[PDB]
Amino acid sequence: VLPENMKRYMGRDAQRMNILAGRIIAETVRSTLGPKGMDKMLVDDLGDVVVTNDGVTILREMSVEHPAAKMLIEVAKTQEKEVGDGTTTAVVVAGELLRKAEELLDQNVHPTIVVKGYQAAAQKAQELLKTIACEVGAQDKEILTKIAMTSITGKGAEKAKEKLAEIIVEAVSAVVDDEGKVDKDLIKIEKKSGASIDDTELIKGVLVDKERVSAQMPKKVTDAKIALLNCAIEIKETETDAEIRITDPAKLMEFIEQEEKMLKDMVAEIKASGANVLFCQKGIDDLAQHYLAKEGIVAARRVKKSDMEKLAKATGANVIAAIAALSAQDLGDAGLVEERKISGDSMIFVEECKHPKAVTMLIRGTTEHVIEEVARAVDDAVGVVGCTIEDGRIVSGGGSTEVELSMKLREYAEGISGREQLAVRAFADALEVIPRTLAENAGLDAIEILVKVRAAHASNGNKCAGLNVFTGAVEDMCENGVVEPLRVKTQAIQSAAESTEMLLRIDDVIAAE
Amino acid sequence: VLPENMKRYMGRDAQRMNILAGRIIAETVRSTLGPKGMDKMLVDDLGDVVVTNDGVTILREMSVEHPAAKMLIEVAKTQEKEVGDGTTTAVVVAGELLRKAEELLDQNVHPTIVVKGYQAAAQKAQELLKTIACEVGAQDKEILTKIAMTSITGKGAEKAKEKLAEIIVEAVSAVVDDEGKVDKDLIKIEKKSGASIDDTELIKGVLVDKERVSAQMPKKVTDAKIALLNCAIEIKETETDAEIRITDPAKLMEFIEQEEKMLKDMVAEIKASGANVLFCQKGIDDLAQHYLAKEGIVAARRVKKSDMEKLAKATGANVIAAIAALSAQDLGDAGLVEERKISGDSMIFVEECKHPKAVTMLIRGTTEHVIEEVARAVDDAVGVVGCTIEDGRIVSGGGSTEVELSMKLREYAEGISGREQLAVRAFADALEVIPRTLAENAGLDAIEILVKVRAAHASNGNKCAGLNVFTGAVEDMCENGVVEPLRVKTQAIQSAAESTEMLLRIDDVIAAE
Amino acid sequence: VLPENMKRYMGRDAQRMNILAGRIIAETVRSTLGPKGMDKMLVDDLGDVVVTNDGVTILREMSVEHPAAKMLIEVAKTQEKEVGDGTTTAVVVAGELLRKAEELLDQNVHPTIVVKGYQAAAQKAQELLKTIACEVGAQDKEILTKIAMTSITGKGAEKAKEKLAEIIVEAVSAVVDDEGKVDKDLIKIEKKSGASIDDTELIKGVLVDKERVSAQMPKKVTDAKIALLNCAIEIKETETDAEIRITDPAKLMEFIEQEEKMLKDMVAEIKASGANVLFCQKGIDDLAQHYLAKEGIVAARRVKKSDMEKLAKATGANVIAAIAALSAQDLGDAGLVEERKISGDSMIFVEECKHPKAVTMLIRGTTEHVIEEVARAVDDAVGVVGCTIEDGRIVSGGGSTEVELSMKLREYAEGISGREQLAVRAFADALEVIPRTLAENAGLDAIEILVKVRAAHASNGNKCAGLNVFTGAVEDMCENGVVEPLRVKTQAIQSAAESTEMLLRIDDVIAAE
Repeated sequence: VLPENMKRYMGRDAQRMNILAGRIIAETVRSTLGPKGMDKMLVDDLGDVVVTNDGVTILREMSVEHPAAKMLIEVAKTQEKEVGDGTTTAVVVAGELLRKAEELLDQNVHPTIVVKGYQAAAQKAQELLKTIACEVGAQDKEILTKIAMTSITGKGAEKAKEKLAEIIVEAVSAVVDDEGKVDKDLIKIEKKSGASIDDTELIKGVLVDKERVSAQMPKKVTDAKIALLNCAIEIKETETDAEIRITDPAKLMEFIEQEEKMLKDMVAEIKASGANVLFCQKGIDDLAQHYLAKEGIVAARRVKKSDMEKLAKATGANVIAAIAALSAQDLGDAGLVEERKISGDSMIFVEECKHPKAVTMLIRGTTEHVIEEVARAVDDAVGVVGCTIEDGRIVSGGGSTEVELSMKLREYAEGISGREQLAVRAFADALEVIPRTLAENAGLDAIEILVKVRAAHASNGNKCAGLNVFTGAVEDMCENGVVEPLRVKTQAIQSAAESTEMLLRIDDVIAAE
Repeated sequence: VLPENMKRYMGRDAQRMNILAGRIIAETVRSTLGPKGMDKMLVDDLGDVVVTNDGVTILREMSVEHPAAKMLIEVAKTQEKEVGDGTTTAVVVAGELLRKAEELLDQNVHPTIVVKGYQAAAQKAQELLKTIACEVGAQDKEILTKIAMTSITGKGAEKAKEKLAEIIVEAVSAVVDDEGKVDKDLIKIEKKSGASIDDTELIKGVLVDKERVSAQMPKKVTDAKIALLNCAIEIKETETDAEIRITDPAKLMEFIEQEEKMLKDMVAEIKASGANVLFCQKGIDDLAQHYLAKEGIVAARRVKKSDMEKLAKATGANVIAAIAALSAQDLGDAGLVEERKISGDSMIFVEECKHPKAVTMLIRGTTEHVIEEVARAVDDAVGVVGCTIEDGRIVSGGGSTEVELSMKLREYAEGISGREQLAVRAFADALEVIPRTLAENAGLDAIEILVKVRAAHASNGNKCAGLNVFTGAVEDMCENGVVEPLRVKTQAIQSAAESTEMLLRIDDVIAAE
Repeated sequence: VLPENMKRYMGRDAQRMNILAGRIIAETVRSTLGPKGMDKMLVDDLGDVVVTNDGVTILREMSVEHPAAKMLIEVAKTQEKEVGDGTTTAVVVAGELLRKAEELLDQNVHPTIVVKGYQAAAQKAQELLKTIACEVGAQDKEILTKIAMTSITGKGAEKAKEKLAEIIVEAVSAVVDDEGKVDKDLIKIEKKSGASIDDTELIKGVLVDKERVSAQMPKKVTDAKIALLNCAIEIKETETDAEIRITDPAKLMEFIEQEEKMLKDMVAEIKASGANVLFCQKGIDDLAQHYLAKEGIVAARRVKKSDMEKLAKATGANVIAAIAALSAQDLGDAGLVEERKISGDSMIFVEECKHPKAVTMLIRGTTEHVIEEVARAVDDAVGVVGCTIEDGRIVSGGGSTEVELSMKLREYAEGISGREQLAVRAFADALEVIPRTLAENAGLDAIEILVKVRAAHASNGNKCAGLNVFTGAVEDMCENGVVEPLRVKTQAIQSAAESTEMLLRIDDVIAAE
């Protein structure tokens, strides 16, 4: 039926390839997992080299061939959107679930039983998460600083995790306003080499990598009245086709000066609005740039649409199409707009906004690749710090959660019985990959910690356990401020369990040669 | 250092290939395991087609590439020599041990710990076997018939397992003499199509697929005096170079008649010995064949050296080089030597030997391939029936043994502790492959029987358990006569554990392209 | 000057390739080093698979391309002859010396200084060995059992190291006679599957894998008179060209019977000597085999020349060319010669020799590959047990020696000074590879043991230190019976230092494409 040459996997072969696909992805990505995790080095078809530890970046950029591997990628993507961090974690636990699932298929457990047990065990795991979830203050400084901190760790950015935690919890607190909803779009992540990581700083307004179009323009404007134009500041040309037909030597002069007169009048209208700081999405003619400078109006052209929107939200400026439409009521306010050299590069700092709904975080560091990792790192910090405000539940790290779920899911399996219990038993045992892989990357004895952590967890609790990879022994994660948003763990279990079970539900793969 | 093109495996890759090699062999051969096991169909490079269920035959004949797969073959070979049957069983348990071992390597269990745990667990398994070994009569009719029977089952020969069991225990009892030592060389396995399997029968003497060299020779000789010659019955030619030089017309006639006279005298000497049944390893000249017939001496030429030896042991005939050396004291005795047509083919039945140390079992059946399987089947029956006389311990089948060993080795693991315990735990769990694979080939629910058999075994015992694949439920193997020689199980554990551990001790494979 | 296509290395490139050659050999072989060392799996061009841990076997069999790698092989070969064991050790320490030497070349240490420092440091290392050498009884039961034991360990044979140690020290004690000189040729290493390793046993005489040429021959002969013939027992043919020319019908009969008469007379002469056990290097005619059997003479033909020599030394039999030359004074004595089935195979046990100068050790085990490793293992045990009798100095294991030499060679370097000191410093540090690689294969913390062992060694001494890989901690090697012959260590340092320095003295390699 299929074209000669087309390749197909079926039954245990479809499952063999599918398990290997997700298992290989997890096998390669799991080496990034944890504070002591390492980095991957991806080289594009053009030669572009990227160094990262983020599971999503790794999966998005790398060249994947296996269809099942392409499905797991979506799990990491939903993690990126919902929480930001834990992207690797979601893949790893999914891969181990698939590792155990293949054994169950080899154990002659009917495909419908495996997916039944996993659906059941994941439904209980969801309840268990909601049962161990620890209520914290949605905007509590302290717990926010701990959430922010734990995300930062295991990255090059952890060198200043104290400063960076403070920066992020302040940014997300500013832009969220009420309690609440957090939108990552409200916090811009800008990076410019120079200084160190500790010098990274939040600007309560908008920082753009633009410059003032004329050397004559003031270098600093206080009590700034920001205007947002989308049209280009040039001699507007009619929509309907039109041409001028000059037939008098006097008119040759009139029209050339009339062009200059229009553009001058356009500038006069910009000034008439009360605007003195101007961001144009499109270009600005050199003639207009001069007259703008002489009216004491500072301006920047070719402004990114994304920047135009961040300016609107921060300053309260209204995005205006036509210059004629400008008015004082459409202008936004900023305390100070100043052009500064950052690593030599000219950038505009629009700061001290009255009530900014959008803020900009400027990342500093010794090298492009340092600020590159940090810019990625804090994106995730914003994610998880946003999670805690919307969903005021957090849970302890160090693999203590999955240990709680392992114990209760083993008890759950006993209640289930039949052949279905084996699927639940394997699901429970699979959750142990977390403390096990953390230890492998940490260089700790997996067997020792698994005995000591499991026993110590079960007796002492969840708010008094977990593995500390930093000292290489069971400790108190909660006391040590090692906590992550509930969303991280529940979204990991959610996306992983459904996509993992989906892969296990696939019995037939039809792919081109 | 190595020639460009030569392939090498190292570390976990050497282990990956080695595990896959033994695992694939076991994965393909395990479908033969048990009474409900199937057959493989091996086609040689010349086109020769062989159908078998014997692990050894399968491994010897098939074209193996992996070095590790070539090592496991030796395990099956030592099983063939020592017990005959259980050849598949030895491979299967080894493959599962390797399956578990790879997981332990993936579990970051140091290669020296895995091989330590297996060496330890196998040492305990040996003690446990010696502890569950059931003392039976070395020559007890009943237990011998049960040993013989259980070996026969799962083969095409099981159709007459009652007749065949009786045949083998009688053959091995005859040739063993005292208590005792059994040598498979004493029981010839002859096969000739025709009749059915129930018609298979033991001849207390030697049956050879030979005929009387002359039509004039008696077709039956009673109170037979058997002579065994190795030299050819022709005009003996001197060792030193010699030629006759005839120079008289009288001498031309003298020498031609002198050749006939010598050969006639040679026959006269054969007769002089008192011999009347003659087996010559080499050829017999047509002239001698006639004079032999006229002296009432029956004879067969070109007799296989192996047949010449079986004749010596059975009849008590002495193997004589030269005809001149023949005497009455060198002759053996047989009650009757008769030439019979078996499936039309002329065969010689040398039967009713006084005290035969060698007997011949003639296998009957509807087709060449039927008697082919039966001839293989009873070879194994001789093996295991010989085991019970030398080593008067037997054990129950149905996987009950390995269940006993699994439980006690799990308890053993607890005493061991550390990381070494995991290796012992995996070794114990690996022993469960037996009842699990028996069930797969039987089409039984693996999960159900594993719960019911393990619990029922632990409570009721070993002489009151095991799985009966014939009704598809836990039963009493011992009461049902489902027992095998201790040697089967201990030799399986012995060769498998050492070769399995040896494979696990290999960290580096260097193979040509 | 050289043919276009021929490849050449020169200067630091000749050194680069040479270091890599020896370094790669050492890098691959070092994983065999120590009690917890692993095995390599070598596959020949024909498919022949060999599994071994012996450095010599590995190097001899594998396909080496690098000329420098071919030189190191000789180091392992001289170790095999002189001591037997420590073959890997000699290569490993040489590779590390080359590893350090390359750094010194990179450190701009003139090639003549590197080889000067190594020659100097090795000369001191030789003195240091002679200074720590511990005087023991050349034939002391106890220390011999410890030498024998330590060689056995780290191999599959260690399972019965107690029995095997006793066997070897008894064999070498028997054949050595006076004090003394040991020749490995006096101890035959025979192997036959069946039983276990503990069942391995020494026969004070000669065990050959031969059988009695006639079934009529006695199966056991007491107070045996052994004859050793090299000529074949057939109708001797003259050296000068000769042929018989028969021209009478009476002569046709005379010569044929004269051939039988000669061969009969030949046998009569064998009997006349008083011989009743006969080993013929060449063949025996069937006619002679019979007459031998009737004279009560047991015989075996086609006897290996090597066996003929071991028989001469054991029984005191004199190797005789011609049968006519046999006499009572040329016969050897054995208490009993008996034909036994070992794993079914017919073998002849010539035992209870009066004063045997040659003995045979029969190795037992569960499989061919088990007795294969054991046969290799005990060859080395004979080597090292022979070393202790000739050279009555031994030294403690666990890397304690090289630790003593490291400390004193560092002090030596300080006295040397200049740039030459760096070569001596690197030589001293290179000797640390031993405890370091032992630990890697044992899975021990290299850094921890190196601090604790070095300090504990320096304070407590050499007869109270070393690393015990079996408990994974510094212990007392000497008290624990972990000692090896001085020869092992001094021959390792000798061959390694000279061949290592030789490689470092080579600056130019000219090899075919």
